Amino acid sequence: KAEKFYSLACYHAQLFSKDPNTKVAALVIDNNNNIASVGYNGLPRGFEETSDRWEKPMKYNYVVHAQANAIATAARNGVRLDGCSIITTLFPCKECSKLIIQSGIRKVITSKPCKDSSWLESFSFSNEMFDECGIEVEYL
Amino acid sequence: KAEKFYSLACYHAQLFSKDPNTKVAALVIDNNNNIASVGYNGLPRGFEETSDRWEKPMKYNYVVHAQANAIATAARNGVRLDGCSIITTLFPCKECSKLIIQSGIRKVITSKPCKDSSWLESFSFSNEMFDECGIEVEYL
Amino acid sequence: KAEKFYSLACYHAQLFSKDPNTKVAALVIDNNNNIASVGYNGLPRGFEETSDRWEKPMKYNYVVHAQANAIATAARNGVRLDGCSIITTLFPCKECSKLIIQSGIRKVITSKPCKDSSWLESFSFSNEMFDECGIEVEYL
Amino acid sequence: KAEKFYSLACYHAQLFSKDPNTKVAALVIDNNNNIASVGYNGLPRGFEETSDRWEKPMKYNYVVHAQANAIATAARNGVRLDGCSIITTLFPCKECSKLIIQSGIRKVITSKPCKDSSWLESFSFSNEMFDECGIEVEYL
Amino acid sequence: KAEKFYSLACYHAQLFSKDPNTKVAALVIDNNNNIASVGYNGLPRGFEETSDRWEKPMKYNYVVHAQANAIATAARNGVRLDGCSIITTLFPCKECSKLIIQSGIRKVITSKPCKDSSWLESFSFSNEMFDECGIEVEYL
Amino acid sequence: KAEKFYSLACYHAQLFSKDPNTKVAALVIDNNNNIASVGYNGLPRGFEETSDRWEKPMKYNYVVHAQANAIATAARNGVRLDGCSIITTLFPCKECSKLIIQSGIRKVITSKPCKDSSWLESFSFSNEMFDECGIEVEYL
Ligand SMILES: Nc1ccn([C@H]2C[C@H](O)[C@@H](COP(=O)(O)OP(=O)(O)OP(=O)(O)O)O2)c(=O)n1
Ligand SMILES: Nc1ccn([C@H]2C[C@H](O)[C@@H](COP(=O)(O)OP(=O)(O)OP(=O)(O)O)O2)c(=O)n1
Ligand SMILES: Nc1ccn([C@H]2C[C@H](O)[C@@H](COP(=O)(O)OP(=O)(O)OP(=O)(O)O)O2)c(=O)n1
Ligand SMILES: Nc1ccn([C@H]2C[C@H](O)[C@@H](COP(=O)(O)OP(=O)(O)OP(=O)(O)O)O2)c(=O)n1
Ligand SMILES: Nc1ccn([C@H]2C[C@H](O)[C@@H](COP(=O)(O)OP(=O)(O)OP(=O)(O)O)O2)c(=O)n1
Ligand SMILES: Nc1ccn([C@H]2C[C@H](O)[C@@H](COP(=O)(O)OP(=O)(O)OP(=O)(O)O)O2)c(=O)n1
Ligand SMILES: Nc1ccn([C@H]2C[C@H](O)[C@@H](COP(=O)(O)O)O2)c(=O)n1
Ligand SMILES: Nc1ccn([C@H]2C[C@H](O)[C@@H](COP(=O)(O)O)O2)c(=O)n1
Ligand SMILES: Nc1ccn([C@H]2C[C@H](O)[C@@H](COP(=O)(O)O)O2)c(=O)n1
Ligand SMILES: Nc1ccn([C@H]2C[C@H](O)[C@@H](COP(=O)(O)O)O2)c(=O)n1
Ligand SMILES: Nc1ccn([C@H]2C[C@H](O)[C@@H](COP(=O)(O)O)O2)c(=O)n1
Ligand SMILES: Nc1ccn([C@H]2C[C@H](O)[C@@H](COP(=O)(O)O)O2)c(=O)n1
Ligand SMILES: [Mg+2]
Ligand SMILES: [Mg+2]
Ligand SMILES: [Mg+2]
Ligand SMILES: [Mg+2]
Ligand SMILES: [Mg+2]
Ligand SMILES: [Mg+2]
Ligand SMILES: [Zn+2]
Ligand SMILES: [Zn+2]
Ligand SMILES: [Zn+2]
Ligand SMILES: [Zn+2]
Ligand SMILES: [Zn+2]
Ligand SMILES: [Zn+2]
Repeated sequence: KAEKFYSLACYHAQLFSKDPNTKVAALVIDNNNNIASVGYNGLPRGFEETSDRWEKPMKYNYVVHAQANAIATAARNGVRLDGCSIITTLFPCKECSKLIIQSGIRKVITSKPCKDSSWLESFSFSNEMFDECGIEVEYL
Repeated sequence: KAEKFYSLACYHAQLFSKDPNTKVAALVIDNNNNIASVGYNGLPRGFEETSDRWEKPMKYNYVVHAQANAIATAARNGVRLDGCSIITTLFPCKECSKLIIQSGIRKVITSKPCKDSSWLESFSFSNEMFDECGIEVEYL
Repeated sequence: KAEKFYSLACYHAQLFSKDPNTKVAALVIDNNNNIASVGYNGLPRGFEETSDRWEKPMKYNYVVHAQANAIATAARNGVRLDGCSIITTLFPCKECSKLIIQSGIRKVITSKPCKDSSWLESFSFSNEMFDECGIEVEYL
Repeated sequence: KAEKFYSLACYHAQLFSKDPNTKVAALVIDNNNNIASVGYNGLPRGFEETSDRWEKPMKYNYVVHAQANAIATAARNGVRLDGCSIITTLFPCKECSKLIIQSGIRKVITSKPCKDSSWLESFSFSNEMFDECGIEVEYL
Repeated sequence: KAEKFYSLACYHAQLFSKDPNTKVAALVIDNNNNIASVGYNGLPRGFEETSDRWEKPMKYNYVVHAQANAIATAARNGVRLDGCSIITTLFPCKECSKLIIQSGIRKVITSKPCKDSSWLESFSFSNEMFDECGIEVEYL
Repeated sequence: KAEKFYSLACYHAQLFSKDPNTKVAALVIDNNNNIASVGYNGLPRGFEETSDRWEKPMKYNYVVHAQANAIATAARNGVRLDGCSIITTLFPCKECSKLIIQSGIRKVITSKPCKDSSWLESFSFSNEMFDECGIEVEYL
């Protein structure tokens, strides 16, 4: 089931993300394997999406990460995430990892980062926080 | 009312936040002036808070912002924030601004940043996003 | 957007549904295009899925429909659906249509049934109920 | 308490159901004996109720069952049913039994079917699914 | 509909309430006539119900009112009551009226008090608060 | 943490309560130390606040207690209080104690009453109900 959800998230990212380089999506799943929340990476809702704003490095000032969006959407709609797992097509950065911990999510399921990534340092802080705070990491 | 909530938020930060430089709190409030969520800045729950982890600039890798915490708590407990206002003792950084927009919060109430702040560039992106996305900014 | 959700729903069905003839999925989506609930067709959770139980016509006694599942999951988790739209890879049968009406879903988005379908009579009652009760039907 | 809730449901059916032959109601009860959801059998809300549409067999194309309505109402309003019991004046048919299982309801409390019933075959499938999926049945 | 709910409430009180003098129940109902919460008058859950504790006037120190119970249950289970109506077999006392106003209930439906009632003074304050705060009172 | 929440509640009462003699506030806290609900004592929302209505003894006919307001607000907004603790600047009266028990709150954290209080008899009934119904009382 986890691998199928990962495949489902890869497709969601390809369908919806306007990021020209890296399309990211995340699914928050409860203990009955039901979907509690979904997000993809994009500029905030209604924010004009121009070519200049989607180029690197400018885009980092504007882009909302997929995992942050799944959690913000649950806050917006009042969907309780405590105790769920998060399945994400990309390992969460340090800022998303903070949100995952504080939102009560207990497990991150994803793929091992391409260690040519420019996010490797951010991911190192993610792993330090996850392991000490007791959030499991599972790689498919 | 907004001013009394800001004062309450200031006291919340002084009571709870362990940041040695800048203690921040935020309150999310609905149209009846009822409190829907509260947060303060701090390291993730259960992350050992050593002096080295709270020193600047290392603390930025670990500290969870007050507004991010209030939103993440609402996702954790399934408390709907759509349509609420957020009263914060510090203007939200660009990342918190993305969360505010995506969680359906309509209005930010805070103090005008001290123009000696090191966060002015981040706040500059916050206001560009708030203005295009139609989030009202109210200064006390 | 509706078309991308329909495509995502199609992939969800192909990944998860064990029906050997017709795999169906549905997405319930609010006015911000956020996903509130998801379902696919399958036997009840934990019911052993033997070849005999999945053969037609015996499977109709056991199979839970995708739209029924998405609504039942929302009841299970307390996720409010009032005012949402439902995007489904198959037009809802008359029983699913009753659930859609009673759960406050306002709009059905799907494909026009293949006029070789064995469900045309059931769909005929669905549309009579949708029209009198004011549920919009939108075909992709 | 269970028998009093059953009596309460019998009265609710008599008060509200327009079915000319069989009036049905159901109460979803949590582990503190609080009422989480209530339904009765009827045509969908706002659907014209004519004599022709309430006659047998035509009515089966239109009538929403009491247990299906209690669950659809919880989906509509975002009331969490997971782990509750359902007390119903009539044994749930196979379609309602699927919804009961998927909505997380753990126990069905009702009266033994009159085994002159035309629903006996549908009830046989209900019992097969309940017993294998671990939903208890209690007869008063 | 309001009259049928009042009748159902009367029966609920007769079935469940242990008050030897006056059995009271209340139903909180949304704009679709769905039941959001139900209560009846009784001592707190688990408080031993001796004859001395149910005798007047000692019972007033312990008895929980039906309308207070329906609201407290909604707080317990997180069921939103904002905008609902309350149908009660007895006019709410001044304390219940404060709860009704603060929980966002918009309308009280009940019977006109028997002018031999010992609660007329309390009801007098109830109506002054309902009128200034804009809660509609409807008598059956 | 409990003592800091008590200090936070004392300030909230001083900021917001218009009671000329005794300002009261209460915080409902979950097992992760997150704030679920907040209240202070005051006349009902929108009720004209005149000097005559805030004088003793007239005010008791109108004033909503802080703990009752925290619970009514949770009912209004659909915030689930079951299993939380309540931290209050004043010991709950017998009527608030009934609401605390019925709303699923499991622990009262407060300060020992000034035993020159005119509420001592009401508090005696509170303690009888709390101890028999299994709600803990903790004094700071
Ligand atoms: N189901 C959804 C819908 C939206 N979003 C997030 C992704 C972006 O951060 C933001 C906005 O998404 P879009 O840009 O796709 O949608 P807009 O509303 O901005 O419209 P448009 O596509 O015209 O830009 O919301 C999400 O995570 N999940
Ligand atoms: N009501 C609360 C409780 C917690 N938090 C946030 C602040 C921090 O980002 C994180 C953890 O807070 P603390 O460090 O104060 O609490 P811990 O659980 O880590 O315990 P300790 O005080 O021993 O560090 O949760 C919050 O915003 N609001
Ligand atoms: N995210 C989910 C998970 C489940 N279901 C529904 C589909 C079926 O009606 C039922 C059970 O699904 P599965 O058969 O896939 O899962 P089980 O729990 O039965 O396990 P298994 O795959 O071993 O049969 O729940 C759903 O609609 N959406
Ligand atoms: N508290 C309620 C209210 C309604 N329903 C269900 C029963 C029917 O399936 C549908 C419609 O009920 P009614 O026919 O009684 O109400 P309408 O809104 O259709 O009005 P009318 O009575 O004029 O037909 O809603 C329910 O289960 N519980
Ligand atoms: N569906 C319910 C269940 C309970 N209550 C309220 C009524 C009383 O104020 C309290 C306790 O009800 P009971 O006394 O009937 O139930 P107990 O749990 O105390 O058990 P017992 O019947 O053995 O006294 O809860 C309610 O309003 N609605
Ligand atoms: N965050 C809040 C807001 C309000 N209340 C309660 C306290 C009173 O019982 C009632 C009304 O509060 P106020 O009198 O402060 O507010 P009003 O809306 O009545 O306005 P005003 O201050 O002009 O009287 O609501 C509360 O407990 N918590
Ligand atoms: N935890 C993360 C990290 C990154 N991203 C998003 C931000 C960018 O849109 C993209 C990475 O862009 P790039 O590969 O160009 O750095 O992935 C995300 O959604 N979640
Ligand atoms: N929108 C923001 C921006 C910053 N902070 C927090 C992070 C740090 O803990 C502190 C600022 O630290 P300093 O003053 O050392 O930059 O405020 C916050 O909670 N919300
Ligand atoms: N509204 C509907 C109608 C049908 N189905 C499911 C039931 C079966 O699993 C499949 C159709 O099977 P067949 O094509 O063999 O009739 O679609 C569904 O999920 N929703
Ligand atoms: N599980 C079930 C089965 C049936 N019914 C309803 C449908 C009809 O309105 C009535 C039975 O009608 P009859 O006895 O004429 O078949 O009961 C129901 O609400 N729930
Ligand atoms: N608004 C009110 C007022 C009273 N009661 C209850 C309290 C007692 O149990 C009963 C009245 O008792 P008596 O008739 O002896 O005064 O009604 C109630 O539930 N709601
Ligand atoms: N459990 C209680 C008891 C009392 N109060 C409020 C009611 C009055 O506003 C004040 C006490 O007023 P006094 O001290 O004049 O009796 O405290 C409260 O909020 N909660
Ligand atoms: Mg966009
Ligand atoms: Mg800590
Ligand atoms: Mg299965
Ligand atoms: Mg009708
Ligand atoms: Mg009892
Ligand atoms: Mg006021
Ligand atoms: Zn990230
Ligand atoms: Zn920030
Ligand atoms: Zn169907
Ligand atoms: Zn049925
Ligand atoms: Zn009362
Ligand atoms: Zn009190």
